[PDB]
Amino acid sequence: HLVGVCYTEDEAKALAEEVEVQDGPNEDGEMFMRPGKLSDYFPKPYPNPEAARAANNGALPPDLSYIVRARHGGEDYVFSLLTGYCEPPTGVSLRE
Amino acid sequence: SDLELHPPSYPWSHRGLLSSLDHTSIRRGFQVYKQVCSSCHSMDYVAYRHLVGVCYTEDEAKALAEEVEVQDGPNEDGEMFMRPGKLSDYFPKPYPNPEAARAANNGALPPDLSYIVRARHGGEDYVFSLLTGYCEPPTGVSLREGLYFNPYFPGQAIGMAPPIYNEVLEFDDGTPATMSQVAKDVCTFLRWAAEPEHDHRKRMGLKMLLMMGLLLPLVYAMKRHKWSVLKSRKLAYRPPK
Amino acid sequence: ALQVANAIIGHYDCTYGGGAHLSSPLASIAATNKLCQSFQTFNICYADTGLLGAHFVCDHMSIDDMMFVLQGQWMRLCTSATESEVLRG
Amino acid sequence: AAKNVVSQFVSSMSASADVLAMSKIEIKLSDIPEGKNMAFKWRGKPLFV
Amino acid sequence: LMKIVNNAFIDLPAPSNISSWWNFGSLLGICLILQILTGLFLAMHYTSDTTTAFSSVTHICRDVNYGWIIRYMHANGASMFFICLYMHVGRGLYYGSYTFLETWNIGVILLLTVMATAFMGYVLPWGQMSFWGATVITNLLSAIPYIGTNLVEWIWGGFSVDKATLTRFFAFHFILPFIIMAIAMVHLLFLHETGSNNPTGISSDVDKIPFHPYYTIKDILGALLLILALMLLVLFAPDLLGDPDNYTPANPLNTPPHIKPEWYFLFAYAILRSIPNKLGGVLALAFSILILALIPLLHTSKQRSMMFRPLSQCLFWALVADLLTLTWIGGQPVEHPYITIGQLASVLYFLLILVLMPTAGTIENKLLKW
Amino acid sequence: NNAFIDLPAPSNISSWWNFGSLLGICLILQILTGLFLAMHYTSDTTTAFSSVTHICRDVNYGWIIRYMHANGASMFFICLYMHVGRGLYYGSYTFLETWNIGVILLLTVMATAFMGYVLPWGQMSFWGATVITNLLSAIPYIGTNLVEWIWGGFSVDKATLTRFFAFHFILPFIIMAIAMVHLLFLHETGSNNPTGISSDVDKIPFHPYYTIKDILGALLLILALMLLVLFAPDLLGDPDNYTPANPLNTPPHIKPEWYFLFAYAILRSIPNKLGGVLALAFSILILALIPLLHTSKQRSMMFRPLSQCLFWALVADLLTLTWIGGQPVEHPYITIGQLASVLYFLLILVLMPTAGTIENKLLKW
Amino acid sequence: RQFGHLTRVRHVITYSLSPFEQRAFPHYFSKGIPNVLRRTRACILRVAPPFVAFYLVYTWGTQEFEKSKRKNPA
Amino acid sequence: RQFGHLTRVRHVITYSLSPFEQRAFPHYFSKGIPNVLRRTRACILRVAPPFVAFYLVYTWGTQEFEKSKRKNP
Amino acid sequence: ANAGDFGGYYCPCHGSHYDASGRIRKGPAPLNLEVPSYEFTSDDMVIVG
Ligand code: HEC
Ligand code: HEM
Ligand code: HEM
Ligand code: HEM
Ligand code: HEM
Ligand SMILES: CCCCCCO[C@@H]1O[C@H](CO)[C@@H](O)[C@H](O)[C@H]1O
Repeated sequence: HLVGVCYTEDEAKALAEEVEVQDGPNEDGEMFMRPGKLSDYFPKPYPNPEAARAANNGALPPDLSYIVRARHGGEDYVFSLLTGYCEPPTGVSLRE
Repeated sequence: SDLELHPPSYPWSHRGLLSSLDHTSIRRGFQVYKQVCSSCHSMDYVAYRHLVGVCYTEDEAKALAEEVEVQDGPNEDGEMFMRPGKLSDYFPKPYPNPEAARAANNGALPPDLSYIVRARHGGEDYVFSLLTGYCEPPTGVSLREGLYFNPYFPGQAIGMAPPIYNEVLEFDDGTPATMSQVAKDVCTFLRWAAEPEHDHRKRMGLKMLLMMGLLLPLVYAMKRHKWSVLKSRKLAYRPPK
Repeated sequence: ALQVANAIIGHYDCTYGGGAHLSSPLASIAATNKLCQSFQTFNICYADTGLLGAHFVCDHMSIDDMMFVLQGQWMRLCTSATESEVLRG
Repeated sequence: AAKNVVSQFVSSMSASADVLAMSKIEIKLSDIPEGKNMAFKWRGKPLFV
Repeated sequence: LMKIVNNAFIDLPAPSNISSWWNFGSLLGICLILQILTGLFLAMHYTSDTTTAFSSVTHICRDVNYGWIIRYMHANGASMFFICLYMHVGRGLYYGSYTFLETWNIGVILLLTVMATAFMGYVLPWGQMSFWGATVITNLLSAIPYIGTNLVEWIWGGFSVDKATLTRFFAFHFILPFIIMAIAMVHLLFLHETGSNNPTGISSDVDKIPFHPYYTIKDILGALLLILALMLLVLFAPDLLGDPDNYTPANPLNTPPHIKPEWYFLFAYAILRSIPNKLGGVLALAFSILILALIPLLHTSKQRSMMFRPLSQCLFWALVADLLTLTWIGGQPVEHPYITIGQLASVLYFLLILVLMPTAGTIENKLLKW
Repeated sequence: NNAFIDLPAPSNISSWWNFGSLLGICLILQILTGLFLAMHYTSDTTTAFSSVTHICRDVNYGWIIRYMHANGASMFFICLYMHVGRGLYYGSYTFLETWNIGVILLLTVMATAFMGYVLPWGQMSFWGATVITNLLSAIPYIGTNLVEWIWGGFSVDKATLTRFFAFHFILPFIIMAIAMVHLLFLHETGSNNPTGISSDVDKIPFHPYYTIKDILGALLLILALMLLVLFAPDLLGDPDNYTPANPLNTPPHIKPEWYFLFAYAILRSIPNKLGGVLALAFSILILALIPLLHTSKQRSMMFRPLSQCLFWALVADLLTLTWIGGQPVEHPYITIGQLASVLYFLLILVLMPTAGTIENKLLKW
Repeated sequence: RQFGHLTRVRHVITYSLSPFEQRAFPHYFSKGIPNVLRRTRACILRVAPPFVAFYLVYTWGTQEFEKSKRKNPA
Repeated sequence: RQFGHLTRVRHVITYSLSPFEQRAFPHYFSKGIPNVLRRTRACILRVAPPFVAFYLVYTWGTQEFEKSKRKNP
Repeated sequence: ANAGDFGGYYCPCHGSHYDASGRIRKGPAPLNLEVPSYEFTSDDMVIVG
């Protein structure tokens, strides 16, 4: 999807190869790893949401493919959130 | 070779038009699949719950399901784990994928058996004949290692070694486990596996025949009643002259 | 009673002055819709039997309608004759 | 005949056999801190502990 | 609300003498409604993704309440549909009903649409026959010069039959029956302009009777017999008219060695198989069906029906026997002597229709001195 | 011909009469884009949402067909509401058969759009399927049974999604057949006109006068549709449906599609289950009562000042209810919505029939 | 096409009985069988031959096929 | 309903010009604007008020809502 | 959970407020949230169903 959008076909090809993805089964009935290719989707950081929540103190990082269309304010919201962290106001105490 | 040997017709007790399956035979047949065939053949469309009220009670089926461990998860740590089986679980697959199955069987693929009887011309007549028909290669025929001669298999060279023989298993009811008996029961079980609606469609078929035996002549009587006005009508031509 | 019933349905012919306003539904429909030239109910008696019915004269395209309304009227009298139409008869 | 036929069709729309296969659920209580409402998916719906 | 229900049924004038051969029109209407009703209910549980299509069908037959009866009623109903279609067409040819040109030609369109519809439905369970049937039949279009191959890939949504194919076929199979229903209503409207033909081929205006109650009760009796035939198949032999190979999931790497078409396509398959040329076989196939549109122009007899025509009757049954021969040949391997029997049967089919029957017609005219 | 070409039409029907043909076009548009989407959509809960993103990202022009279908549904409702409003204002409802079939058409389109919205299986899809089917649970004794029967289980799940695809697929064709019947009854009388007075003394042929006017109208409909598709495809949609369905969590600010907001406001205003469902049903079914509530000696509202004022009050009230439906169930919205809900039924059942009688009096008849 | 506008008929009388006054199956077997036999005989020579031919071609071809699949000592 | 069978009309004469002999936009602005203004004015008192009411209820309710969400309304 | 005027639950669909007992306190819901069958077993576990 990046080809002809923000990277050339070769650059995207090189980007895909920077990661390893699972494929298979091979003739022995087993799965194996290989360099990524253009048809591969971006690697997931966790196998499932449970593992994600576990890795993030119980919170679930949502998938980002549609985050801008899935939030009122879209990028105005996302930009504001990313650049808007600040100290809690006096009287507010957050759980760890 | 390209020569074909077709299977004869065995007098299965479920062969008749209004004949149901023998459920004690289904039950023993399941023991055969379980004890003998399941290590190489999957049966992906049958679950333990399907056995309830067919050949096992609900508790027996539960106990049967608990004899195996099945994968479940993720748990709260995002990991998969094993647990005893339950009624809703499908029969365990012997291999994760067809490639692995082939690897474990000299390259041959044991097909899934859920529909084997409906997926083969001759059905159980074919399967029974295949299981009980292994024999020595005839003179002039030499098979590669890994293959067995079986006159009923297309080409006569099959990748499956004779799977049953006398006493290959012991039945819960003490039935003598001769090769032919084991073959007959597993085939009955396979018929049920491929067609669980078997007994119900025949019971319905009986009701359909009886209802038609009643409705057809009655509607026909209604047809003749109305039509009698026309069938007995008389015409006369009286032109002026 | 059959004579009373027959008087309710009545008779009719194209020269009747009544028209659309005739009491008999058959005569009224017949006149407004021009279903027939004429009709008459009848009760022909014999010793132990007879013919109870009606006769009508109409255009070739009005027979089915005439029959429909005539029978509907017999049926209505069987199940729904009113005191007032019966007094009229 | 119509009664049977019609009811068989209507019946095909009711919960299929696989959907009816229910069981119990075990829940580890030491994982639910005081003040917390934990939600689990059970027998098709949310189960609050 | 009354009229056109209605004067279009209740007081519809009908010949006093139409026989049981005239029952197939209403039986086709019933087969269509049956397919639509069982079809919708199956569609409530069927999923068109290649990973789950075959599975969803077994789920219907194993776990959905009465799913098995609805499924086998749909499968066998398609067979009943064709039995009736062929009886209906045969009646028309024998009695000269084709002289009702509009009704007849719409009928030819109906036959083609039902064939296309049944084809696509068969692909849905994604078994072996489903997959290779999709492959072969769509490829008939590849015989079209210049764009043939492009048309095929466009239909497939790719370079081979795959997910895109199965998903659009579910959509096509879903809507086509309703289009067939609208076309059939037009079929009937044109028929109503003339009313029905009868076994004698002679105008029946001097002896009409109302459709109700005479044919309403006769049609009900016919409907009961259709249901008996259907249910004998569904309840006592649901797989008799089916193919064991479709109980095997689709395998794109292997075409079954004894692959053969659904029985109602066997005669046409035999004809195509008899010509050792790609385009030639495709044209012969197309023509084996489209020739029905030519029958009216080939009518030579001074009489409408074959009832009073001995020679034409003999040729008519030879045509039926020939179609039976082609059906048998279509089920046999492409080996000797079947290859020659099939070629002769294929030639005989076109010869009877294009030459022998028109000729019998003229000879009979001469024998009657007109 | 004579069903189109030489069809007699009033010389004075206005643009308000263009919505019937526009509804026909919305229906054709939905059917065409719908079939093409159905060629790539899969109804299994594991793949429904995915297949929709696949349509929008990889199917050639899949995105435009999809957003044309989504926004087409919105245009369908805009036109439906304009069409009904024209009918009430001009007394077109006196064509009883045509009108009542129209009411059936409105309910069927509503049911149809509801089921389509469930297909992408996003959050709104799932909770909409949950809530709306549950309306049936208000039916005494058997309500819950009806819901589980519709669902194919004890909760919205796979069985539900699969049958909804089938229902959504066929219903529009049924709507098309019902619409043809709608037109056939209309043809028995021909059209009403802004004056409410018979136009038999001044009829003109439908072609070329209204064929060209309908085409101009069709062009304006397409402009409105494409402004939405090409410049603001998500404006009339809900961000929450870009989130896959989650059976364990109902979004905190969940709200219905905009064209259902007025009815949702009415149901929400009543703190009783059966009462809310009855008010919802009645807010639509009351359309069937309009003919019986007509008291004016005149057919149209063109010459009726008081009736016109109450008509616009009803439109303003529906606008109020639409706004309230988009707000949280908090003060003072709870009370404004209750007043608006009461005002809705009061205008239709009491104030308008009364204005009709007063106007008659003022004209001395 | 409607009754009343089909065609012209003159001098034809038709006599009929109510279905309630008559039997629905008069001489069903006594006269029905003879009529079935007659109808069967009248058509057999036109219907049967082609099918007999099919039977002959069918049996001949099937046999010829089997024969060709065996014992070819060379 | 077909032309020829709609209703009875007597003594009415109608004069018309071919569309090719006349302008499609005669006095479009010179007479169109005055007519639009007239039509707009003739209806405004019947159409606008209810919407003004909506506006007032809308602004009042929205403000009342915000005010209620803070410490010192 | 933890929303509404009773620190119990708040249903966002049509504004039903429940308390921490799952009882309906305000809004259109007619009944208290269903209480399923369950039994506290060994450990710190509960089996529901
Ligand atoms: C593994 C050690 C096996 C056991 C145990 C049994 N079967 Fe098997 N079977 C096996 C293989 C690898 C194959 C493939 C053979 C080939 O050459 O393709 C088979 C095949 C079958 C078949 C299918 C035959 C066909 O027509 O294709 C059947 C019907 C069959 N096997 C049945 C079967 C039954 C019922 C068994 C338990 C009694 C059984 N097999 C055991 C491998 C193994
Ligand atoms: C979905 C398919 C079809 C339906 C539903 C259908 C239905 C009907 C009906 C209801 C009738 C009147 C009753 C009768 O005579 O049978 C009829 C008549 C007729 N049909 Fe069809 N038909 C179908 C297919 C065809 C085909 C494939 C042909 C021929 C190529 C055809 C040719 C005719 C003709 C010519 C008549 C006139 C019969 C006569 O009066 O002799 N039909 N059909
Ligand atoms: C002219 C009418 C129809 C014909 C001839 C027809 C024919 C077929 C055939 C031959 C099959 C394969 C059956 C098999 O599994 O062996 C099939 C499958 C299917 N058809 Fe139809 N069909 C018709 C109408 C419909 C309609 C209207 C729908 C749905 C709205 C439908 C839905 C399906 C479904 C879901 C399948 C897949 C499940 C199955 O294989 O049984 N069909 N159809
Ligand atoms: C799929 C939805 C619908 C379609 C396709 C449709 C189409 C039409 C068409 C083509 C016309 C003629 C043009 C016009 O005057 O607008 C018409 C007129 C009319 N429709 Fe509809 N309609 C639909 C829904 C409805 C609804 C929901 C109502 C009202 C509850 C309704 C009530 C009427 C009435 C009363 C007329 C006569 C209008 C007059 O002559 O003044 N329609 N409709
Ligand atoms: C009265 C006409 C119709 C209406 C009002 C309508 C409305 C809708 C609505 C509101 C959605 C949700 C759109 C979204 O946000 O994604 C939808 C989805 C869909 N509709 Fe329709 N629809 C109509 C006709 C049809 C027809 C005839 C088909 C197919 C034969 C169809 C196929 C689809 C499919 C497959 C989807 C799912 C993909 C998507 O969400 O875009 N629709 N429809
Ligand atoms: C009504 C009786 C017709 C003859 C039934 C035979 O039917 C045929 O059986 C074969 C297997 O033997 C199948 O492979 C084939 O598809 C099927 O059409």
